[PDB]
Amino acid sequence: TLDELESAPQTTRVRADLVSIGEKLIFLEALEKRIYAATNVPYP
Amino acid sequence: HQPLIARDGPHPIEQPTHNYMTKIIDRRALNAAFSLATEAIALLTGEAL
Repeated sequence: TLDELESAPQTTRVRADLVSIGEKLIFLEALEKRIYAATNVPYP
Repeated sequence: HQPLIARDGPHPIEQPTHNYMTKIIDRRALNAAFSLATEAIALLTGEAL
């Protein structure tokens, strides 16, 4: 009943945004055009 | 064709929707005035040559 995860690295390049704040790189995206575009769903 | 995201309860489940649109051509025309004179016919035809 005890089981452990198996993970494999398969890296791909992804268009994204990187912001340097302080001492660590911080990710920043907005999620309007990618997800929730033209649905009936409110943006939480 | 509308994309969907999947929610939980209690508020209900949505189905995929589709839309079919028809638009009619709107039609117009234009005008221009070229008009010649009296002698200029006979000067092109050859009466006064």
